[PDB]
Amino acid sequence: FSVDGYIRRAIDCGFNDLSQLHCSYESFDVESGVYSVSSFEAKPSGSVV
Amino acid sequence: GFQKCEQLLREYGQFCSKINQALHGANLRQDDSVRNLFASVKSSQSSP
Amino acid sequence: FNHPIQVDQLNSSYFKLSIPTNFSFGVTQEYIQTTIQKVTVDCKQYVCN
Amino acid sequence: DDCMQQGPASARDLICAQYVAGYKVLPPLMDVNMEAAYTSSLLGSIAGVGWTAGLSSFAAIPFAQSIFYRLNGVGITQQVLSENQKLIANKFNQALG
Amino acid sequence: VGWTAGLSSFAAIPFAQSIFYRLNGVGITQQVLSENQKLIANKFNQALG
Amino acid sequence: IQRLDPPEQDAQIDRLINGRLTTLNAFVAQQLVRSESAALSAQLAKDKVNECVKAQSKRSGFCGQGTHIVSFVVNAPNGLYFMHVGYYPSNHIEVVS
Amino acid sequence: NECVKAQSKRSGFCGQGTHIVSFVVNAPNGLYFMHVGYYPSNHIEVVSAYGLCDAANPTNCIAPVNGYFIKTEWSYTGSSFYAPEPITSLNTKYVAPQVTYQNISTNLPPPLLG
Ligand SMILES: *[C@@H]1O[C@H](CO)[C@@H](O[C@@H]2O[C@H](CO)[C@@H](O[C@@H]3O[C@H](CO)[C@@H](O)[C@H](O[C@H]4O[C@H](CO)[C@@H](O)[C@H](O)[C@@H]4O)[C@@H]3O)[C@H](O)[C@H]2NC(C)=O)[C@H](O)[C@H]1NC(C)=O
Ligand SMILES: *[C@@H]1O[C@H](CO)[C@@H](O)[C@H](O)[C@H]1NC(C)=O
Ligand SMILES: *[C@@H]1O[C@H](CO)[C@@H](O)[C@H](O)[C@H]1NC(C)=O
Repeated sequence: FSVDGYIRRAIDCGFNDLSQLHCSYESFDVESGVYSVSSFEAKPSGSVV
Repeated sequence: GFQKCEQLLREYGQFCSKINQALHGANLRQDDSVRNLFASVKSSQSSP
Repeated sequence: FNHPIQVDQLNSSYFKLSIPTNFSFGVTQEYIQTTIQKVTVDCKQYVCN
Repeated sequence: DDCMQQGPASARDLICAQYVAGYKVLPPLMDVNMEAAYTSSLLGSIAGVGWTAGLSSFAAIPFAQSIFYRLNGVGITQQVLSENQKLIANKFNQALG
Repeated sequence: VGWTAGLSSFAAIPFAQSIFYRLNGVGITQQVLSENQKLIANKFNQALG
Repeated sequence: IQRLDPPEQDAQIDRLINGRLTTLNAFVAQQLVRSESAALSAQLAKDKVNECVKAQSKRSGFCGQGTHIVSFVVNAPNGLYFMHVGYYPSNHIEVVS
Repeated sequence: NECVKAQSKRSGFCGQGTHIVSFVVNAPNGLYFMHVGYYPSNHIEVVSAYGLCDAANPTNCIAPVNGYFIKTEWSYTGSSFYAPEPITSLNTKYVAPQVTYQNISTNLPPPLLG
């Protein structure tokens, strides 16, 4: 949010791993490093009953 | 000693096992600390 | 209680010296932890699955 | 038994609480006499252990003689220590007294 | 490295030679170390063995 | 249990359980902290016996204040009590050297 | 830095006994130290002097260096191992006279033969 309140820049927190990193620090500026982020989830390709 | 509570306590997993084991370990550490310290204060030779 | 070798003091201008006549070598083994296993947690997954 | 026959020493007695709350204070690894034995034998080793090179031999020398070597080793000359032996013992005794 | 004054120079001396200096420095005379060199090496070897 | 039936009784008991579980966790965590602390501290006592009691120390401020001469150790309620006898200078004068 | 790269004079810091040499290898979560110490045995009691003075020249006195003056007349032994050897200028130092030093009038050791 700018001083005048408008949103000019944003991050989609679920887009990729780097986006997840910025959202976890609530910042567009994060330090260099190696960070753990959410795992790539496996999704069901079917069901058994 | 209330059986109704114990029934509910079981829903928290092995809670008391963790409490007992943690304190047991801490208490052993204290005995090892003492045994080690006194082994080192102990003189090999001394005058009466 | 394991008593130390007792060496008396002399009531003279001399002193009693207790001195080894034999020796051995021995190895004191010591372990010093320097690290712990490094762990990260996918908190969001851990809690909500 | 003491907490049944006599009861709590005062309000908030944390020792009698052991058998009420469900906790127990355990005794130490060593009793008093053994701990005393270790510091007693340590005392008797001071004069003859701190003296020369190596940790392997023991010189059973008088405590007083050890002190004069300890003082000489920090910059007080032997002529001074010899002249003031009674003064030194008195000052030492005041420090402990 | 353990041998003399300063941390800046390195004396590439035999291990055995270093041990005899280490022993001399703790109160074992050179006449003893010279006479018992094989005994010392054997006792050392027993300690590590 | 005397006042409530199961659907409400469980909720009230559960409050006491969570409170007491929290207390026990806090207790254990502090015993682990205090135990670790004491264990570290036991090493420090070991070093002081070897450095100050069994030897004259040349380390300023490690044993007592002033110049170390001799130390003594006795037992204390939860550890060791050190009495470090030091040499304390006074009446300094200035000379040309 | 204290035990491996140097010989330590700190009692009980490295291993037990008198430290000679230490070695280090890696361990699962740290380092494993192997401190080789010198362990004395079979101690005997002997009579020792604090120092020796020339009876004819009371201000000429010697003290042992890293060892002791023991009776056998007087001989020197290294502090960690009983092995009497002659008193020489290599195992003594000249010191100021003390009331506890012995007055030697006969078989004086070389350092006192003025
Ligand atoms: C080996 O020879 C030495 C040298 O002779 C010998 O040591 C000397 O012993 C005499 C005693 O026999 C010491 O003299 C006095 O001893 C009394 C003891 O009560 C002291 O109180 C005296 O001190 C006063 O007088 C001094 C001046 O003379 C003052 O400076 C002092 O402040 C006091 O007022 C005095 O010490 C003599 O001092 C020592 N010599 C030395 C260098 O210390 C030694 O005993 C002989 N060895 C053996 C085994 O016999
Ligand atoms: C023997 O010991 C007593 C103290 O018990 C002391 O007064 C006396 O001077 C000593 N004798 C000698 C030769 O030192
Ligand atoms: C020294 O001790 C060892 C046992 O530790 C023994 O075998 C050896 O004979 C002893 N040497 C002497 C001179 O006593």
